This record gives sequence, structure tokens and C-alpha cells, in this order.
Amino acid sequence: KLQVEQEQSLQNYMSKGDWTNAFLLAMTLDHPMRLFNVLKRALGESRSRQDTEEGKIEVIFNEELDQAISILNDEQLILLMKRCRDWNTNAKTHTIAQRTIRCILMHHNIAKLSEIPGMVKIVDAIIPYTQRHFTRVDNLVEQSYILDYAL
Amino acid sequence: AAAFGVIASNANCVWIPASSGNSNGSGPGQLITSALEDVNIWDIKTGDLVSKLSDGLPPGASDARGAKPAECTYLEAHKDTDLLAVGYADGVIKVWDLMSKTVLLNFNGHKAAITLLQFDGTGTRLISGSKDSNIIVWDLVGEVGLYKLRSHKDSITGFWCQGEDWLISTSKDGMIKLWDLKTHQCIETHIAHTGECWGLAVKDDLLITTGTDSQVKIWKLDIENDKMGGKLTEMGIFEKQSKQRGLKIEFITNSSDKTSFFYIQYSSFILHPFQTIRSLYKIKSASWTTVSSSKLELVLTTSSNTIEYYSIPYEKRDPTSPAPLKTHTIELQGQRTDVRSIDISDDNKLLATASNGSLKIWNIKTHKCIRTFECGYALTCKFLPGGLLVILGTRNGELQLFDLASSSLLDTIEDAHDAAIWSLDLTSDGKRLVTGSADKTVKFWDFKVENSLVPGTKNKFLPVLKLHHDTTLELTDDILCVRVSPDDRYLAISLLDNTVKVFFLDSMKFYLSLYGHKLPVLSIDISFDSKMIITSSADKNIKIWGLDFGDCHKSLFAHQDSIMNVKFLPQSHNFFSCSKDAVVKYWDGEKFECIQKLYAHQSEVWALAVATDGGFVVSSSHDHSIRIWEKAGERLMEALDLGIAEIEGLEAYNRDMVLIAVNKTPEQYIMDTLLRIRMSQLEDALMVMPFSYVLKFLKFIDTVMQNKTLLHSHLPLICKNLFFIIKFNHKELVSQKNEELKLQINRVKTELRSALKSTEDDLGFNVQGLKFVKQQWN
Repeated sequence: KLQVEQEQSLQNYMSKGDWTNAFLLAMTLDHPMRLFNVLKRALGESRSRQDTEEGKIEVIFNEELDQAISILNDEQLILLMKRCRDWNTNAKTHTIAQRTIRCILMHHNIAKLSEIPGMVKIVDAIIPYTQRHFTRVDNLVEQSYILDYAL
Repeated sequence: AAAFGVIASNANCVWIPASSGNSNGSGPGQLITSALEDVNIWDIKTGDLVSKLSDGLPPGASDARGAKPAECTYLEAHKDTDLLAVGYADGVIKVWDLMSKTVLLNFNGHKAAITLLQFDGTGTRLISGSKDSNIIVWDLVGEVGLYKLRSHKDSITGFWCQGEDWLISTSKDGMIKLWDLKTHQCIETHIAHTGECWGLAVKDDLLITTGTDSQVKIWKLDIENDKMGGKLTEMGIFEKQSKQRGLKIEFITNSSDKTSFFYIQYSSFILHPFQTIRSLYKIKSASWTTVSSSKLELVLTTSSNTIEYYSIPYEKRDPTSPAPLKTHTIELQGQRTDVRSIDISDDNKLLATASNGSLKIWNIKTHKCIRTFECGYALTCKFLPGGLLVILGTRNGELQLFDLASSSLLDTIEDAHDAAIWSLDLTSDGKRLVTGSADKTVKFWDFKVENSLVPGTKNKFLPVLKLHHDTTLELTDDILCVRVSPDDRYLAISLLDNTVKVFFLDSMKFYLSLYGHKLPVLSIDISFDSKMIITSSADKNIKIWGLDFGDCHKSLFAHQDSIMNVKFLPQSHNFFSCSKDAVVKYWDGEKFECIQKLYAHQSEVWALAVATDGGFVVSSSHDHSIRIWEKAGERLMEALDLGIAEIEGLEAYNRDMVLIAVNKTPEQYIMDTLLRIRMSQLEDALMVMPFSYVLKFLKFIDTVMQNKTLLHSHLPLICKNLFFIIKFNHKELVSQKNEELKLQINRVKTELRSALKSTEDDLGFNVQGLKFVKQQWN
């Protein structure tokens, strides 16, 4: 009821600081667009330094969120995962939608722990999009060697 | 033809009633300024007319005022009483001089009426939240660029704490929000209602809120994760507003339960006796309570169209309240309510406006004497020619006789009706009375002095006219208005069967009807040339008629709501139309044209008469007052010359001992303008640009690939551009030397192939990571 509204004031306030409780709080609530914003500012900058599982490290720790993915439940797994289905559609954003996916298979077993809902439409749906994004970045990579390779 | 009147703001009007007080302002302390339909300066302990700021002629301007009509929302004074400031019913705030009545500035930016307007403790900031769901800060310069807080959906109520920081807000949206002053963000919103925050007051550290819930909720100032201290319940109905004591040892509360009560050990209860009172609180639910600046009394803004004086039971103050006093109004609000009917005399010096319980005497703007016998609002008024007597008709079926000398009724005209008197008028000398009566008959009345046996001062009813049983489908028998031929040949009278019937001076013969009206009529009149007659009806249609029937001259259909009164000029040249939509309409009688439209009546006009003088206009309204009248590649080259022009400036910083593109660095400019141009034919913009564009170009690439900015451009854009600029021109067709650009490109492309190979490996594990669970879900 009312604590949902003041809880949304907590979600508006939490974006100034850390992103973990903002991530879980906006994850269990509405709306997923601001959830896309905090994942954008978190996973947005290109960085490839020391150990993570989805790339959540900065000057302030965001690999705590790596444990918060570990603590997440199945209905939030399917609720986030259909947002990955929605975010795999358009170009130039799908990379963000890649990052959590490589996370979750590291933090749950192969069974997608025991009691599992229906997501065969999902795990069917994500394969052609990523298969399609395979070849484009392959062409940028193999054409990127050509500017070096001449001289 | 020349009609009288002007488009100026004032024509010696008496339109300001000094009534309907909602708020009030404490100015010099001894004087208290009253928010009304003007700014009326009062004394706080006498209640007399010190000064009234209204429309007129300030020195140095024309069509300027002291205050306006269309009721003032808040009045307040400057902290050194050196500024005047009124928020009105419009979206514009006016600041007037305190001493003179000139104007300083007009503040606009509100689309609705101002519901919150006050100064600060510094005074240099003005604050005004309005009914358009935002609060706007202001400056004496006119600085709108400071703040604009909009997070609400209704009108706004509460505000400042004098720390010059850390504001709070209470609004009528069902929300009470918290804010920081520097960079506004809703850190916390408190919600302890479901309706409307009526009145707001902080005591010293306790903020209380009043609402429809009829409860007083208390609150702490230095608050976070809302602090609650308890709820006072059940005032009896919803509280309207309240006030803290200026000495801050009590707290007075007000409601629409007509009871004011103060807390005292102030405390969380009421712990002082209240049977000391002798001058009981109020007749009407009041709007705002102020402790008086003399520290003994009370000022109460009632909804009974006046504000008043009282006290609060305590030993420092008067332990009872005194009788309420009012200012010297012009005796237009000293008498009680709305005017239904006005009348003029022959000497043009008797203006009389009747009411629920009063009849007043005016010459032009000076009042002589009141006369009160009205047991109702007077539907009609009629003088005696000569100004000796006046005949009145109330909502009782009762006609009253008043003399002009004093308030004493000479004769109560004999109660001979079962329905009220709507209309009445007299002949040329004044010896025949025809009246409005739903007794299905038309009543003539005698008139003379009483020195005989037939009273003409009590109008003995000898003659009888009745033939009213004509059959229609609307209603058989009711009259609306009556009208006497000034040449005395006939009588015209209105009916409810959409007709008018004309019968001559003696008994019934049928001159003429008029019928065809979709709605019944309110006003019919005869001119002095006596060939035509006007008619006005509630179908928004005024018709002129001669003698014809079924041949419409012109259906003058020009209004939006039903009419009130349409009359000729008293010398047969002009006719005017006042209606329910508060606008006066001047119309030339010889043509169907209009000469002047008068919109200065923000109040609904009910009745209106114009004298035989031909120099003024008298109006009755709902404020009961009278208004008297008379390149793309150049964006790239300019961009690169700018960004390299700054990078070389920052390069020789101190080892060697432009405000805007836009960012903390110009290079965030440079890539984003690449995203600004469109996806098609930007290659034409690239192939324009020479080798100097290339030399100044690659440095931004190494800048953003050392800066690891993927947040404002993307590797498909960078490869999509660089792969074109390498194929146009060139590396060994612009120079041939083993230079810093040549080894610069080597680290650039290594950065790109590594950073893109990372995403390649992540996707290349992601897909086959997804397949193998579908291998098992067989």
C-alpha cells in the first residue's frame, strides 16, 4: 500500500548511492525502465580488469550484486529473464542484456534449481538473437585487423 | 450615434464592496490590512476606514488601481512594511507600493490562481505556489531561473522554515513531501491522509496537519523515516485552519465546526477553562485566525463576508472574547447580502438597492440612511416620482411603504397575495400600480393622500382585472414582467405561454400577442416613440418587434447563458443587455449593431437600470455593488579545431613551467555530434574532409579509447566511421613517415581489437551456455 509509495521514494533516493539494493528493490517492484538505467550506469563503462562474474566492479564495490544475483529467487529470475528477452531485440543495447545472462549460469546449477517455471519460449527465443549478433562483431573484429595488417 | 461609457478601468464606480474576507495581513501592527475584493486598510483596535486601495487614478499612471476586484487570494505585508504584494484570481502577481498605489512589477508564470503567496524572513525571495500544481520562487529582480518544484497533482499549502535551507512541503494532493534546498530530490514523502491538507501550522518543532480525516497529526522537524508522535482525533468535522501564538505559549485551532480551541499545559491537550467566554465564537465557519499584534486580541476571517475581532481565554490576554467590530465600509457590507433589485428616481439623486433585510439610500456614492422591513430579497423596487416615498415588494406577497426622511415605515401595504411580488411599475404622475402576482389576476391600485375614506397610501383595491384561463401546453397562468405605456394608452405584460398580450387602458380588448418563443421571457419594454417593443427571453434570444407576427425581423441570438435584463435608453436611442454571463452589451436601437461591449464585471450581474440623466449606468450584481459608467563538415572542422584547440592548451599544463562545447571535456562533445548526424549519407560529410581532419581526428579516438567511454559512443560507430576514413584517405597517401600518428594507430587498434574481442568472447560463451540446458530439457 503506502509503504510501496515510500518504498518508491527509497528507490528514487538509492540511485544517488549504491546500485545493489536499488537493483533488488526495483527488481521486485515496478518499473523496469529505471532498472535498465541503473544497469546502464553500472555495467555501462568498458572495463576488463580483475575478477568478476558479470563485470560489476568499479572504484566502489558492485560485485556484492553478484551475491545478490545468488540470493535471487525463481520468479525474479523469470521476471528479469523476460526483460532480457525484451532487451535482446534492438541493436546497441543487447550487450547490456548479455551481461546478466553470463552471470546467472555461474550462480545457479544446470537444473535451474529444482522447481522451474515455463521458460522454453525464452531459452528458445534468446538463441537466434545472440546467434545473429555473433557475426556482426565477428566482422568488426576481422576487419579491424586489416588497418594494422597492411603497413 | 454616440453612446456613453468608456473602456477605462474606472468611471466613478462603487463596485468594491470590501467584503468576502478569506485571509488578512498584519502590517504596522496597529493597522491590519484586510484581504477582501480590495485591499482595505483597517485599524486593529477600532475598525474604521483608514484607507481603501481600489481602482482609480494613481499619480503617474492611467487605468491603474490600488487593488482589483475578482477576490484577492492572500494579502501580506513586508517585514519592514516597505512593500505591497497581492496575488489575485489570475495567474499574475501584482506588487504595489506601500505608501503610494503605483505598481512595481507584474509576475507571470502561473496559469492558475495563486494559492500560496508570502515573503521570507530575508524578504528578498518571494514564494508563490498556485493551483497549477507547482511552487515558484521569485526575486525582487524577477529571477524565475532559481527553482521550480513540481511533484504534485493538486494545489499546495505548506512551506518555509527560516534556516535559508532545507524546505518542506504540504500539499492538497494527499501527500506531504520533503525536499533539500540545493538540489531538489524527494528524499521522503510522508502520507497521513486520503483527502486534502486544509490548513498548515508549525508550533515550534511540531508540524501538525489538518485534513478531511478530522484529526491533528503531529510531526518532528529534523525528520527522516517518518517520525510520529501521536494523533489527536475527532474535532467533530474536518478542521479548516489554525494559528500559533505570537508569544508561542498557546496554539489556537479553527474548523468548519464553528469552534476554535487552543492547546495549553501549549501541550498535547486542552487544559484551561472555556466558560469564561461571553461573546461566542462565530456565526459562520471562518477561514483564517490571527492573534492580534497588540498581544491581547484575535482577528477572525469569517465566511460571512466580513472579518472580525475577538480574544482567547488566558490571563495575559483577555480571558473572554469581546464583541466583533467591523470597519467603516460605505454601508454596502454593513448591510447584509445580495441585491436583487434597484430603482432610480426622477431627480437622479436617489439610488436604492434592496436586499434580504435592507433598503439603502444613495445619491451617487454617498449613503444617507437604511430602511429595513424586508422579510426576504426584494424582487422589485419602485420609487415615487418626486422622491417622497418608495414602494417595495418582497418574497412574501407583501408591498412596503417607506418615507425618505427616516427609517420608520409609514404604511405596510395590505397583504393581499398568496405568491410573492415579482414586478411592479407606475404611470406618469404615479397614480396607478400594476404588479406581478401569481394569483392569476392583474391588480390595479389606487394612489393618493389619506384625507379621504379610500386609502391611497395603503392602496385600496377597488378595480379588478382577471380573464386568465387561456389554454396552452406549457402552463396556463403565470406572469413575469409588467410594463406601462408612457403615453398611457395600454398595458403590456409577460406570460408563461411564450406570449405577450396587449390590452388598452380600460377593460379587455386584444391589441396584439407575440408568440414563437422557445423559452419564456423575463423583460419586455416600450420606448417613447411607441411603435416598437423589445423582448428578451431565456433562450439567449432577444427579439425586436413592431406589430407583426410570424415574420421575424431578426432573432438577436448573441449570448451564451440566459439574460437578466434588457432595457431601452430613457430617450429612445439605445438599448442594453445584461445577462447571467456577467457582461454588459450596448446596442443601437435604430440598427441591430452593437457599439460597446463592457466586460469589467467579474461578478454575475443580476439587475441593471440606467437613469434619464444619460450619464451613468447603475448595476446590481452578486457582490451586490454598482459599477457607474459614463555546414555539417564545418560542424566537424569547427568541432575538431575546438577540441584540439583545448587539448593542446591542456597539454603544456605545468611541466612546461572557451566555456562550452558541452561537457567537462570537449571530446564527449565530439563523439555525440557524430551521433547527432543521421544514419544516411553522413559518408558525404566524411569524404569532404581533408587530411587535417584526419590528423585532428585520430587524437579523439585515442582519447576516448584511453578514457574507456562506451557511455556516449559505441564500438560499432567507431569502427563504422574509421573503416570509412581509412578507405577514403589514407596513411601512405597523406604522408610517408614513421611518426607519432603511425605508432599512435598501433596502440589505438590494439585497444579496439582487445575491447571488442572481450565482447566477442562473452557472447561466444553465452550462446553455447544457453544451448546445453535445452539439450537436457528433452
